Amino acid sequence: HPNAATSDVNVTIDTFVAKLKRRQVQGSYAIALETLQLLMRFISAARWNHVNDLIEQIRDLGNSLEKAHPTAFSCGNVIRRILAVLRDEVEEDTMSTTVVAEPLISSMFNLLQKPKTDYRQVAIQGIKDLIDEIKNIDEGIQQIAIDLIHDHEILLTPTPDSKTVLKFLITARERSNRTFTVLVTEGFPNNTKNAHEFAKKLAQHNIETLVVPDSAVFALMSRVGKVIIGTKAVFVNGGTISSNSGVSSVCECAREFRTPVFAVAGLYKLSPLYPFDVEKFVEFGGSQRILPRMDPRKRLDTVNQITDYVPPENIDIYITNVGGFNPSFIYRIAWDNYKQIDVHL
Amino acid sequence: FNITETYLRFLEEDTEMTMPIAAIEALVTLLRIKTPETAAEMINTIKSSTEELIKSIPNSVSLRAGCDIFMRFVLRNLHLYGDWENCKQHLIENGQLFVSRAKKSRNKIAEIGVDFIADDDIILVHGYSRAVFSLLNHAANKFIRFRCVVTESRPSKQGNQLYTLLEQKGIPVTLIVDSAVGAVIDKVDKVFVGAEGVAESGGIINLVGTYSVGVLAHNARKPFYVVTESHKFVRMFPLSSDDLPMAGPPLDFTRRTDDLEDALRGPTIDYTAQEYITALITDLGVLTPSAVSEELIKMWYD
Amino acid sequence: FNITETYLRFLEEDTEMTMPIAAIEALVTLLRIKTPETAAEMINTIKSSTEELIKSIPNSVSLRAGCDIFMRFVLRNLHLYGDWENCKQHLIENGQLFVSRAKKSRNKIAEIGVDFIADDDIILVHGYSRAVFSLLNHAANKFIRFRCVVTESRPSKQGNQLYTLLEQKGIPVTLIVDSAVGAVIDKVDKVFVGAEGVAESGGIINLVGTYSVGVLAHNARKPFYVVTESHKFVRMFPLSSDDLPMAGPPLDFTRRTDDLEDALRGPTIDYTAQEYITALITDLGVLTPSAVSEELIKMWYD
Repeated sequence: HPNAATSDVNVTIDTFVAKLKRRQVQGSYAIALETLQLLMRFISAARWNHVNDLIEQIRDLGNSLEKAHPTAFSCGNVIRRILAVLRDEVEEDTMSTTVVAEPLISSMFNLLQKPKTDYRQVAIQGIKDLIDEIKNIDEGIQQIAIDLIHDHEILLTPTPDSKTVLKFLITARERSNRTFTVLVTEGFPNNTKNAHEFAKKLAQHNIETLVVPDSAVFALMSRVGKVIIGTKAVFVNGGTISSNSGVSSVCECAREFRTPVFAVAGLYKLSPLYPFDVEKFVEFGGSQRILPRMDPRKRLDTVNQITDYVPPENIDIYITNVGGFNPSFIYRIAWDNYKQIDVHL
Repeated sequence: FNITETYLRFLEEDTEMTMPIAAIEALVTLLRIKTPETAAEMINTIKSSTEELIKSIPNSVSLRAGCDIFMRFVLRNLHLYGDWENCKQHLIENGQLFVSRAKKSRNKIAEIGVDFIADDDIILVHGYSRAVFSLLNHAANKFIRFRCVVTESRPSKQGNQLYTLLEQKGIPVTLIVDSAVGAVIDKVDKVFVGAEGVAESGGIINLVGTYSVGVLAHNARKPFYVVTESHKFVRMFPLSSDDLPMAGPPLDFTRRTDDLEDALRGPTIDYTAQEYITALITDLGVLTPSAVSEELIKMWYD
Repeated sequence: FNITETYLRFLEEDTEMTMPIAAIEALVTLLRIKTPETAAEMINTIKSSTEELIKSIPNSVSLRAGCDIFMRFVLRNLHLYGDWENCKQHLIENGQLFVSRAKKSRNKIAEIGVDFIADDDIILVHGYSRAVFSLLNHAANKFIRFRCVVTESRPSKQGNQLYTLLEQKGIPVTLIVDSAVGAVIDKVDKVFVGAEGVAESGGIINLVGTYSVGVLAHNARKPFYVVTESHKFVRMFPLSSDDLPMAGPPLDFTRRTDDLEDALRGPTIDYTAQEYITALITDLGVLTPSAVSEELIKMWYD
């Protein structure tokens, strides 16, 4: 389905498409907020009267949105989240229009046994609840996370880019009973500016700040207590796509030294998609920022990548607003929020 | 009426009628003759026929697993306390519909599990399952670039059988021995496996050298794959590395011989732990670690 | 006079008088005819005959190592500036004395290396060498208890050959396949391996699946042995896991075939790193890691 029907009524579709492609929109948290407001505008303005035609139209809109931008997983997840909230209330509504429906638990196994209202209002409130969930994640993290780190323990941190992780670290430093040393890898080609702002905000709160070059990670791993990841997107198998540069090697460095790896994330950040290949999912950077002069750049074919991937073999905990989970369990948290059909849009 | 004889009739057939799906279809035919109206007369005689089937089994595991799912579906039928007749008609019909579901699942997986094989990747394939080879064939149908390495598995000589079936497709191959399989993990992108069963724990029930493959790959950090159709789940928990249901030898040491007759005896089926599997693929979505157990908990309701 | 023809004459012979020691004896016979006094006329023709021997080699390493030691001894003869006749007579005599030293070394090792096999220990043996089997036989002569597990090595079906040679002694055995070799490392006390060559680094030059054994044993924490006669040392340093001197294939991938002819091709000789060896046994005392390199530095004086 094209945007020929939604042009005069809905204009904000194409402005978000423009914000993605030229990267005017920044950070998964912000991308999610925009798509929420998009779906807010879609229900408030449209006229449908039919339900199944409506849902499949939303599916096509989400399909086009993910094809417009592949790194906008937070875009894809938010739509999928509302899709499932819709689908449950429709299945509840169809049981009343026809007239055990309660075997034991809330399972799966869709391959075994076979099969006017205020539905739109529920769809409205469903968006509102998603916003409030994205608004408050930190409160749900701090009650699980600030229980695992000890005094006189040294924390090494790749990806200082995450707003989520920094605020988790500041709530722990607020506790006068807890003392920790912070090592921060620079992440040269991208994270540099963000890493420097990270080091500034730690000094602002008076926490023992240590800026580390990306070479020196090994030269410290014997002294490191714990490793923390500022992830962008979490997956089915457990693994993460993080906010750029110098993570994968650090995680490899940690596993060899058997140093524990922590991850701070949200359920909206969590994705029901599977990373079959890193080759497709990871976005590559601009080599302009590395080396000047274009006549040597004929012979200097430089390689730089933004997003970095970590395999599930390294990290152990994904502390969310709900709680702490192991990578060998995170799939269930995902299926508790997104349906099996709501994957291939 | 016999059930073991009906399974024995599939000799030159196979391939389409998968080994468990043919045993499940044989279970439905035995059910539909002597009236499924009675639950005392029928279920007890179904249980006796499965027990007779297990007693006739030499080295198969999946037939026991397939029986369980059938049983489960039968019990779930009249869980709504519905008419003792429309529930019965739906039960008899779900025999041909069960075999038809093996085709639909294969249609699903062969489009899902081609994504894992990326642009120009050398694969070392071990074992033979109808799901893994269907991925390999329908990727060649998708016009994707991949190299193949054949493992010399020794049950009824499976490596040679695999090699010939790869020749019929049009994909370049060479024979690699399971002894030298360690010396290959550097020019191999990914290691794939087809399982005889998947454990309650999350481990694997497989052939004459699969654990050995799993460990070496864990050393080389190169990925290890399991691809199957979603019916090979038993409530089995092999506690140790060398403990499995057997009708033959669990490692026998023979006396001094001159004519040379008693020799071969070694563990033909071997287990590997949960940690060694990087990825698992079935029609029930894309899932690996704790997923298998959750499936079994959902089925057994215990 | 030929040297390759003299080596070809040993067909029904072999054993005790080893393959390298027969090549060294062939080197001495070629030397003693055409006057060993001249160092210009002879040494160049000795070098050409070794070069012709290397060109005729299909899959052997130890012949190149044995030539080196001979050369070294020849050069060391007239290191004392002695009579150009008494030093020559001592050089010719050290040919039959070299082969006689293979007897004395085997007499030493089979009394030293029986100590490693303790009271009632199950052994898994791979890669047949004359030194390791001589330990196995002279421990049975010592009346000690030991169980044996046969590995199905695939160069020219060596496992079956090993199994038959164990039957002629009176020690209980059973066939274990190299695929399933991972499933055995729990009931096996110790793993013994006989080498085709020992590296400058401290690694091993061996057969169609030995690295795979080395790694699995490192995972299972069960000891890994190397037992040989002290002549299999080359100034060789395989930098990587898959780099070796070959006359045949370094992993070939063949085109689409229907008649089935081009298949087998896999790495017949494989390297394992220094870390995987727990212990090494030769006649030059009881020593394992850097010991090999010290020996090589001591010989080459470089």
